[PDB]
Amino acid sequence: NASGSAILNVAKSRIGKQYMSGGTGPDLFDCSGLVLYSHNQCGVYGVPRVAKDQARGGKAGSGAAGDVVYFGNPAHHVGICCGDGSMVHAPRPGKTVCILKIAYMKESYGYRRYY
Repeated sequence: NASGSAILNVAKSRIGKQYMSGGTGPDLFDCSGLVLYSHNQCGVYGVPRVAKDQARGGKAGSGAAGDVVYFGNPAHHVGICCGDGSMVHAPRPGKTVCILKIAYMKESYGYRRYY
């Protein structure tokens, strides 16, 4: 899906940006801030701010490019799906935005879709 790929492309563009608690871009990000930025930049409105809410909003996803992957219920971490088993995410303070295999989180996960 083209909107999904667009959200992914915006997330990828942020690879290398520093983590900051409270960051939603363009230069500094937390996990949910990267999700929010990536959607807003593509005109995909309606996305909430914090991870636990992003995990509950929208519709069920499949893990396709641009879906939101969330970790936990209630969720404490999120990323943007690449569509291949990996995600773009802002990991934690002291890391930069990067791609990680979703399996490497070693915890429960699901998918939402906002586009």
